[PDB]
Amino acid sequence: GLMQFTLPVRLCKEIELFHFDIGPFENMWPGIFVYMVHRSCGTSCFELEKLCRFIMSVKKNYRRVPYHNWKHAVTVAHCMYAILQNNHTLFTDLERKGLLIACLCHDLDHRGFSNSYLQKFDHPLAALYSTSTMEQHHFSQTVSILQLEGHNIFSTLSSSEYEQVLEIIRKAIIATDLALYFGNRKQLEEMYQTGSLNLNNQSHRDRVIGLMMTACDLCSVTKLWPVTKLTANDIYAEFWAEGDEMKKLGIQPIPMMDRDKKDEVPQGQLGFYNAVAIPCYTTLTQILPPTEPLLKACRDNLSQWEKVIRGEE
Ligand SMILES: Cc1nc(N2CCCC2)c2ccc(OCC3CC3)cc2n1
Ligand SMILES: [Mg+2]
Ligand SMILES: [Zn+2]
Repeated sequence: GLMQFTLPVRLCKEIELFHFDIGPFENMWPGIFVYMVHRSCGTSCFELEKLCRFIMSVKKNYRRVPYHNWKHAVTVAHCMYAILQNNHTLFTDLERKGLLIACLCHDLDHRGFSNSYLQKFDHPLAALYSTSTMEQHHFSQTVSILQLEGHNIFSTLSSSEYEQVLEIIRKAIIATDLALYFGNRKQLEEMYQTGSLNLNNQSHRDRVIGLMMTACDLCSVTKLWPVTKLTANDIYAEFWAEGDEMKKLGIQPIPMMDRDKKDEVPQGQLGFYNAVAIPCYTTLTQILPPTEPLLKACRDNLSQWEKVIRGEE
């Protein structure tokens, strides 16, 4: 009960900042996550024996893909940690517990292919889950791991508290389906602007947690430019593999997934920042003012991509 995780001084300080990068030492990432749970939630939130066994089974069920890997899991959980730490009093005990776990689990057993590619391939998961295919799978893998012997990190919750947290995790993980983000943010925009947004309305909280999940999932675009630029390589490595697999099914992929159209990446990033990222962190900053550093970092990166296009890099 008296066993705190501590970090070296540089990490202890920078882990509190939105733009923190967890580093290239995989063996420190479990301790980084436990450190964040303990400070976000408490040293009592979970039995350490069970949490450690949970973390290591989750790690094992992430695959060795360029981007949708164990590093992404921990990175997305860190962005959620920064949001929660900058909005201390807005979230319940159950929500702080649920959301760090949802983030760690949100891409379990990802193969590096989109929902689209699964549907065109006619993958069995596309027959089992007609929409949000991978996300329903990620939630399924999360429940599977929670049910392994010694892995039920929620055992100490009441029956109804257990149902509530599993329901937060399910909605949180389904919300990472970017196809759902557009309508979710549009509705949050209207509610915020007509003044009807009400954090005591469960349907509204659900929508705000949804947008936090998009914000954390896209957080590559809110890092310092060298981290953003090097992560873009990993992202495009999966996109180009998917485009290659489209060409194998005899389907010309969209240009974003065609490795013969790498020249178009900088302009593809502009569209993405303007159509997705900036609108996302803008609405997030309206609802949760202390998350403004994410919007500022995102605009800084938009400006860096504008500079790549102007051939200034
Ligand atoms: C061009 C670009 N870049 C992406 N990543 C860069 C950093 C975060 C995600 C994307 C991540 C998901 C994605 O799904 C497709 C969205 C456009 C309708 C598209 C993306 N398109
Ligand atoms: Mg995902
Ligand atoms: Zn993700």
